[PDB]
Amino acid sequence: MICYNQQSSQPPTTKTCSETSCYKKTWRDHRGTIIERGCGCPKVKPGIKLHCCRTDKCNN
Amino acid sequence: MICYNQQSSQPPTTKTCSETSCYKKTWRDHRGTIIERGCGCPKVKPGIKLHCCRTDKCNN
Amino acid sequence: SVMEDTLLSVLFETYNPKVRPAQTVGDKVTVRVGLTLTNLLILNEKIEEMTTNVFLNLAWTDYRLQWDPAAYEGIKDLRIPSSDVWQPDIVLMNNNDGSFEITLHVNVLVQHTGAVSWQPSAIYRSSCTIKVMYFPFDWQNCTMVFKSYTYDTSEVTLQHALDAKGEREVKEIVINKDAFTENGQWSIEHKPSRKNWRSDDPSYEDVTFYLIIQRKPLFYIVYTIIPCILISILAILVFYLPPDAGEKMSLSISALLAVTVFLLLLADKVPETSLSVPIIIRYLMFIMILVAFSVILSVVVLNLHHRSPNTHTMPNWIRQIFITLPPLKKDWQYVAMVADRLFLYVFFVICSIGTFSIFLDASHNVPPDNPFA
Amino acid sequence: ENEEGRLIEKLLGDYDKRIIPAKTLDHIIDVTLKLTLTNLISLNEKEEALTTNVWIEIQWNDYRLSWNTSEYEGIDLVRIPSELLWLPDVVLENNVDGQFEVAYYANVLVYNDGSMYWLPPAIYRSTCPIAVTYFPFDWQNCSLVFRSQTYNAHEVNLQLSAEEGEAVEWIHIDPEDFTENGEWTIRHRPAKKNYNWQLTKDDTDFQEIIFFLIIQRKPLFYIINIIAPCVLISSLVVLVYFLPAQAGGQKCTLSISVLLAQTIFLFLIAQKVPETSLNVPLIGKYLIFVMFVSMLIVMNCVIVLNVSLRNWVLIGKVIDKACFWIALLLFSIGTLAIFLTGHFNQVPEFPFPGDPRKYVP
Amino acid sequence: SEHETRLVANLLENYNKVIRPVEHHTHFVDITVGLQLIQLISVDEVNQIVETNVRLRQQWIDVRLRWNPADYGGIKKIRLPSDDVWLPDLVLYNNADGDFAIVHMTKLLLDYTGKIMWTPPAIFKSYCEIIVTHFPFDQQNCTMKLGIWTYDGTKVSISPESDRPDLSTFMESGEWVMKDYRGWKHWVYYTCCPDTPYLDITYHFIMQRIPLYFVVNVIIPCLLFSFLTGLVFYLPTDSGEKMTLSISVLLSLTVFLLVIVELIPSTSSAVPLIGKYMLFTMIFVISSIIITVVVINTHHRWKYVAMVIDHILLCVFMLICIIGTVSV
Amino acid sequence: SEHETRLVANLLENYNKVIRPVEHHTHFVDITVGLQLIQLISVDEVNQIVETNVRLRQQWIDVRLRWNPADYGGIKKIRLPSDDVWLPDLVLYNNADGDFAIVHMTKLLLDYTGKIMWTPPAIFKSYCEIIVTHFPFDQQNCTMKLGIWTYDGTKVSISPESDRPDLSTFMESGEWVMKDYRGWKHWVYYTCCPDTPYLDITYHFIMQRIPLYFVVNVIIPCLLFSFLTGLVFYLPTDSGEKMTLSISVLLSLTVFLLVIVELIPSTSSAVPLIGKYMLFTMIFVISSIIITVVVINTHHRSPHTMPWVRKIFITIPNVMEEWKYVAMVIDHILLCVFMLICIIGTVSVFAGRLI
Amino acid sequence: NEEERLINDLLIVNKYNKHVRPVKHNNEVVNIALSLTLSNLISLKETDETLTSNVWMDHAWYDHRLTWNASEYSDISILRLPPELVWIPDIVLQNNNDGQYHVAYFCNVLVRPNGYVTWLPPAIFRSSCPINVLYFPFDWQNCSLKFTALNYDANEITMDLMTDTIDGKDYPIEWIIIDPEAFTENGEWEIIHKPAKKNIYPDKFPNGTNYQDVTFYLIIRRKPLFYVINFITPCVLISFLASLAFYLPAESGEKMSTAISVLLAQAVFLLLTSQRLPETALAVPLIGKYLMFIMSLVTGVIVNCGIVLNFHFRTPSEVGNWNLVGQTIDRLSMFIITPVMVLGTIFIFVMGNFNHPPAKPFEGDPFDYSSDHPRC
Ligand SMILES: *[C@@H]1O[C@H](CO)[C@@H](O[C@@H]2O[C@H](CO)[C@@H](O[C@@H]3O[C@H](CO[C@H]4O[C@H](CO[C@H]5O[C@H](CO)[C@@H](O)[C@H](O)[C@@H]5O)[C@@H](O)[C@H](O)[C@@H]4O)[C@@H](O)[C@H](O)[C@H]3NC(C)=O)[C@H](O)[C@H]2NC(C)=O)[C@H](O)[C@H]1NC(C)=O
Ligand SMILES: *[C@@H]1O[C@H](CO)[C@@H](O[C@@H]2O[C@H](CO)[C@@H](O)[C@H](O)[C@H]2NC(C)=O)[C@H](O)[C@H]1NC(C)=O
Ligand SMILES: *[C@@H]1O[C@H](CO)[C@@H](O[C@@H]2O[C@H](CO)[C@@H](O)[C@H](O)[C@H]2NC(C)=O)[C@H](O)[C@H]1NC(C)=O
Ligand SMILES: *[C@@H]1O[C@H](CO)[C@@H](O)[C@H](O)[C@H]1NC(C)=O
Repeated sequence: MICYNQQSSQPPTTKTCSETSCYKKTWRDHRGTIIERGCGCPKVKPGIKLHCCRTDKCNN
Repeated sequence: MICYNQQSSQPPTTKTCSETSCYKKTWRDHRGTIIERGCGCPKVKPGIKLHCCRTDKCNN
Repeated sequence: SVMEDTLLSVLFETYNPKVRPAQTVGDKVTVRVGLTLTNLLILNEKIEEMTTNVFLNLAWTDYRLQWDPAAYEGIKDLRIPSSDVWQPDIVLMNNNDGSFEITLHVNVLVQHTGAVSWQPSAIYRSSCTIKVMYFPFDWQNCTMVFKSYTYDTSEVTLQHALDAKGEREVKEIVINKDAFTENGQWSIEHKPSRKNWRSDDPSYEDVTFYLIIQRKPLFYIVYTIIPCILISILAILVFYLPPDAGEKMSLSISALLAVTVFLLLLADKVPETSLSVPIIIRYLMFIMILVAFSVILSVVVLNLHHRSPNTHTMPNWIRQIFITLPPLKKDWQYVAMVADRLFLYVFFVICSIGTFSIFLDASHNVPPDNPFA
Repeated sequence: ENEEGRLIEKLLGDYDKRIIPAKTLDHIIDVTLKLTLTNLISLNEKEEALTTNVWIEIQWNDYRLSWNTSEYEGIDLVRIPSELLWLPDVVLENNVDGQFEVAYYANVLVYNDGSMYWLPPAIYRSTCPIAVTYFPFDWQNCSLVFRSQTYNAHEVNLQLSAEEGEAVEWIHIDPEDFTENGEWTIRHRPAKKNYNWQLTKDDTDFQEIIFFLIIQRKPLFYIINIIAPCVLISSLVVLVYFLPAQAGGQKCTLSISVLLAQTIFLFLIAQKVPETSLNVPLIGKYLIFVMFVSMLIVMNCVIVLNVSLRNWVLIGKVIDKACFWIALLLFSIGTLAIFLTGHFNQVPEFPFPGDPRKYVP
Repeated sequence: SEHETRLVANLLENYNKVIRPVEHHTHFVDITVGLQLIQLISVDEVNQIVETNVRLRQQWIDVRLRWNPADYGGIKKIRLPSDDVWLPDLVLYNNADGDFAIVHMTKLLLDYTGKIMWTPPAIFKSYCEIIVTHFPFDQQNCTMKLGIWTYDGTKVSISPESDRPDLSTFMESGEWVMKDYRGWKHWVYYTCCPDTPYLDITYHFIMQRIPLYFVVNVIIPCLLFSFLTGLVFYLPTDSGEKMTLSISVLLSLTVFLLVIVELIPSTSSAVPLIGKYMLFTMIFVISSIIITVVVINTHHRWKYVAMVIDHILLCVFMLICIIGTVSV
Repeated sequence: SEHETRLVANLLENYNKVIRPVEHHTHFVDITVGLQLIQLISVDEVNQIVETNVRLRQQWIDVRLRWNPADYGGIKKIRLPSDDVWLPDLVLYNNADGDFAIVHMTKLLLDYTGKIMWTPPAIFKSYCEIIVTHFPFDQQNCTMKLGIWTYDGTKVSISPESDRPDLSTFMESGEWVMKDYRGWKHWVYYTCCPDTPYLDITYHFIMQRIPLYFVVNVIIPCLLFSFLTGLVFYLPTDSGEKMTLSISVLLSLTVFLLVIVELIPSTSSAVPLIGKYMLFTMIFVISSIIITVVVINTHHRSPHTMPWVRKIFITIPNVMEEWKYVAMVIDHILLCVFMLICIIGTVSVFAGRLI
Repeated sequence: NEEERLINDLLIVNKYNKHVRPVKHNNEVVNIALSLTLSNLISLKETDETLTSNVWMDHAWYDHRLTWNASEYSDISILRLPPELVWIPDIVLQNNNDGQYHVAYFCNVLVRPNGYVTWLPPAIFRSSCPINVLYFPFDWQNCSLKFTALNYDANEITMDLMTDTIDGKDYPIEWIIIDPEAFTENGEWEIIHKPAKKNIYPDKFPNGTNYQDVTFYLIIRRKPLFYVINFITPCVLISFLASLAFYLPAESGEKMSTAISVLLAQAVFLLLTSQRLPETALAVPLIGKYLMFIMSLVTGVIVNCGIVLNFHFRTPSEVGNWNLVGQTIDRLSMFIITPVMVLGTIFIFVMGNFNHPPAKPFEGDPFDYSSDHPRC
């Protein structure tokens, strides 16, 4: 399964992984907003939005 | 009877009292060596050398 | 702005804040001292100390910092940092710790006429005597004195502050209702302000702010009075139990152990001042002595109950008096019961009268309407 | 006119306090320091911190601050404030808080030949692990580590002061103006220069001067308030064997009330023992043992009551008498052995076990 | 030395500590950050604060502080104070109530090539996530996060000098053991700004609480009272000591609850093993009281059935006490 | 004032604050140091420290700070900040955990003749000498030693301003009462230095604790427990009730031991009077436990036969089932002797320091 | 390094004065926008009513003097200057127990070519905030941090709120910013509402330091787990034993012992809870109300079983009749009082347990002040 592993608005970058899920994690801190991308989709602290997905390259 | 009432290396001085003994109390502090002289002799804290002497002009 | 910079450069060309302002040699600078009490933090009596957060109003006229606003783009006042302008050393004198000077150095406000204003906030920890003899049902005077540490009455003349619209002086600690939090255990009844002199010292003068505050004892009332009342109820009940149950000492000494437990509870919260005994400690000791006498009299009752003709012979005086008050062993239990009922009535009278007298003495303690200040 | 003004203005002119006073390269500033303890303020085992008031003196040489006494009206000693001169940054490294430096920055006494005599008093919250094995009958071996904070062994040479030609390898104590802490007595007080051979000549941690303080607690407050009350109260569990085993004999309440009093003593000792989890305190071991003894007392009372109220009462009394001696002997030998072990714990008569010297004037 | 005086004078004639020491403002100042653990002052579970004594090793190159040793007598190292040069403002991103930056000056070593070696001490009070679930047999993995407060990655970059902190001079805590300790450098990018990295370093220490103080202070008496409370059932009901023994061991357990509640951390994040075992003992005692009151009621209502009930209850409560003290 | 500004500018032009004010280096600065005890903040015995709020008043003359009042318009007193002139460094020699010197500046008063009038405040945490032997009826005599740190007698000389410390504005402590306060000055010479005196001023205050808090919170419950523990012997053995009363008064006294050790200072220099009394009461209660146990064992004896015991216990009753009678006689004997022991011990433990 | 030339031109060449506020004429106002980032909540221990918390208060103001042309120099887009060289508007926390009014670390600022200065100094603040113990331990505390500008009046500077952008529109930051990833929840306190508000007091005049205010409220609800495990459950169980003491026969004269010992355990629990709350007299704590109710009930239990014991041991000077009378009155008293205790405890502890915060701060304001749904 191929999905983006970049962070925030970097140039796109992909990685191979055995999980059937790929997530986009977005949250805001005292400076700005952070977008985190990777495989699977684990539990997150309250106040963070997550985008569990199943197809290839869907966490853009 | 007469003892010495000087202290340390002061010019010699003499005194008379009702006790028949003298003493020379010498101890070391952070700045030098102190010598205390008079007549009789009392109990002292540890670390001090006494010269309890019964004769006359013996605590020089 | 550029004009403000020009005015600041002109004003501070030859001005040093270490020289007292004086038009003529020997002149006095009238300093107005005021206080706004933001909140009364704590008045713990273990260390005999009161902590307050206050704004200390100051107002003195400095002739060197005056100008013509017509020549400076119509600017009437400036905000100059307090370290660039002379101020009197108006400090707290009766402070428990070593903090004399104001905590926060806000910049001063100077008008074009030379008038200078200063409202520096401070966390002042002042020491004040605690009259612990009606504790906790007490009110504390707990004064707070302000004066210039270095300048005396021959160089400065302290005065009372002025209200917002300034025609008449204010002689009391004013409170900003927008910024004020009640302590929750203290209520500010009187808050006067008065200048003090000393006849022995003609070169002395201060401005003093008092706080006649009366404690709210609900916490102490509940947590000590109510269990003490229950302990008194147990101690008065232990008589009514029958001697044959053989359990009077259990109840009596358990009540005594409980009252010692509350002594342990309260020993932390009572001040360690030996001037006088507070009401609460006197009440605790009264209850403890009452329980001790209950134990002693119940031991007497048990001893009279278990006596037997084979060991004790009835004297004539107890027979007539205890079989007089009601208006061979069976006589012993009867005398035991009569003595028990007499002790019950006697301790009812003693406990009720003592408790009512103590609470009436501690309830007629009210701060005076005139704080004599 | 005070000529000391002329000396100060001449010496401090073109004098930089950020410069090592080395004349050239390969010149090492020999710093001689001796410690004079004034008060042993406290030692709290909860924080594992030792608080003392000490007057450390520091001596060293500065070639830039020497003059000719002949041309300056014959004066040779001048006092210069410490903030205007270069100072060797000797600090107490093993401190619980961040107070590395001295408390009072006293004036520095300069001499004719550029010698220095700085005696700044200081209060140090030094750290030392607590050996709780023999508490409260314990002796603590607490240290005070002094090393230069910035300069290494190639720039300064820390060493002990030399008085009358012999190095003062001890913490100086004023015998007549010193009072005991009241809980701790000072037995040994050696001082030795130490090297960290695991670390090279550089890196500022090679050399150090260590001032030890072997102190033994005075166990008088603990005995009369914790130890003796505990042993006296729990000596009462052997009296359950003389009470009758019937209704009103009333053994179980005695045993359980002595146990609850021991629990109250466990609360009392909870505020005194430290939080170190390396060894069980000796008094803690005794408390656990004596509660176990009370446990045997309670169980034995239970079986005695069961037998005397079933079987027959006389066999119950025989069991009672037989086990009374066992319980009394057990309690006596346990308490005697524990308190003998506590009492026999004494400070070693050598400051360093392998070093034959006494390290005392 | 007069030569070193000439160094200190010349190097600081036109030196601004306000301005970072880089040849061109586009470039970045590279800093190698290192941590040297010394001791653990304390670990506060209720306040979730870990206080430690550390010295922060910082190395970086200054281009404006170069000199030729041959021109100045051959010296190659000086000891300028901190307040005379530029300083990276390394701060704790998870400070609880300590000092964010470093408040100790501790004059820094300066090589002739411009390299600067600064090792100031600090008392880091890092906010620590305390997990009270296996207390006291618990493991702590709370860290300290370091980073440049005002400069970003493309201006001032910090790199760890070693993959793990320095514990060559560590002093044993007495109640904590370091299983592992490492250091990681994090790259974080913001949506505002695709090419502005922000760098930080987190030094995480694994800590094992030594379970001896709480075991001999809190665990032993819980088991002690628990084994007591099941023993009351073997007493005959004829003796009037059943309720006395049972309620008195309950009262001793109450005083023990008092000492525990003043001893163990008061944090309410989760119930620990201490809390679970205390609850188990308390429930055991309460059930013992209730059922043995029923036993006395059976006696004074029957003696044989009361005795056999007492033996059965004794066996059952021995069994459940053992399984409860083994499971927890 | 422009005149005062000009005067301040003139005085502080060539002035140097790191040189003592003497015309010739052989001279000494004459300083008169005096204290003003304002309050006694606290006296903790466990750390053996006394802390008080004072302000030490010292006077000296600075020759190079003089001026002619007629030249400057007539000003005679000026108020330079203390940070820019020469200051003697008086250091509390027995400082425990406070500040050796002062930290507050509190700008001084300067006279036209050069005299300096400087009274800065300071909280002295002076080390104390605590003797806990008659506590709480204890009198303390710990001192407050001051002297110049870096200078000696021949360079900076200090003398007391008044023979006694100034206590005109000393507020009442509330738990201490002061008998005497006194000020002494000592010269010490060293085996070095045959003509170099070293000077200091020692102020000692005789402090007596006000014994009312400890008497009515720590002693009266001890009296009650001591009275009650010996009274169990009046309670007949027939009720299974002696044991509960005696062990429960012991337990209450143990709780009172908890609170007393929470209150009493934890110093271990010597056993205090309160500690001696509580140890006595512990021993008294324990002895009552053993005596009650042996009495109970006597009561429930039953046929072994009763021996001379009946000869003395069935002559003792003549000067005021058989096992119960002898137990009753023994109980009354023990109650009488235990009341006597309790009262005589209570009188004797506090006999002295109260008579 | 063009930074040297830029700093020298800005601060020294132009004669920058840090003690004069940055206005063109002395009639304009300085717009100062504030935010507050709560790094962590340290504690709110109730003895001193302190709210100690590490916060990251963020400033943003315009300084016309700190402007330059980027193209004239090298393309320097961001500049950094220590606070002691630039005009720093000192706002302070008006309510705090300790004497710390300013921020902890006076960190470096960031200034842009247009003069936009941003300052984010970390700070540890120990504010004073009252505590209502009425529903302890199930209570929620509503106490705040109050920030005011005491150096300049509202006629000179204005304390606004930070405004950000999502879709080209500006909306004020009306809440305390919490970093969801970095923030670890406190072990005793749970943050429910974090509203931020700018306060203007019409009572006073603009020419005064106390006319404007920015308040950062914090409504936090305690986690009732420690107290329901070490204070509620054992007390309830021993109260249940006190109630059950009536089911004990009077033949064994040992009921008084059980009742009085339960009362003594109640006294021990009172001792324990007396050191967990401030000496506030506004209202009785729920723990206090429950404890005094249960101790009064246990005293009634003791008195009533004492009545039962006295009735049982009556004599004509037949005894089975008195024994049955005692048993009947004991059963009647149990049936009367046990439901009373059970219902009272249940009612008290469900009344306490029903104390959720009103889910809407500023009751007269429909806005929830939540970061999920901004205003503009
Ligand atoms: C209170 O506590 C203190 C410390 O906490 C106790 O003081 C300790 O006392 C011990 C007994 O004397 C000391 O042990 C002795 O240490 C010395 C010195 O050890 C150092 O040097 C060793 C040798 O280094 C040379 O050789 C190496 C190999 O060739 C070379 O590589 C190197 O460059 C050197 O040339 C080194 O191996 C070691 O690691 C040390 O750095 C030894 O010579 C003795 O053999 C030790 N044993 C004896 C019996 O003397 C111990 O050093 C000392 N600690 C400290 C910190 O000084 C004190 O005794 C306690 N008081 C009590 C218990 O009453
Ligand atoms: C609170 O204390 C102040 C002074 O400590 C009291 O003020 C005195 O009042 C009396 C009676 O009018 C005057 O004779 C004194 O001159 C006042 N000053 C002093 C220094 O004693 C004040 O009366 C006290 N308040 C109350 C309510 O008692
Ligand atoms: C939390 O407390 C704040 C301040 O104490 C409350 O805000 C004020 O509440 C009062 C009471 O009705 C109103 O009159 C004011 O208009 C409110 N605002 C201000 C600025 O004072 C707030 O309502 C409280 N919230 C909760 C949920 O208790
Ligand atoms: C503030 O403005 C009011 C409005 O008229 C005025 O009455 C008052 O005098 C002013 N205060 C100052 C200090 O200028």
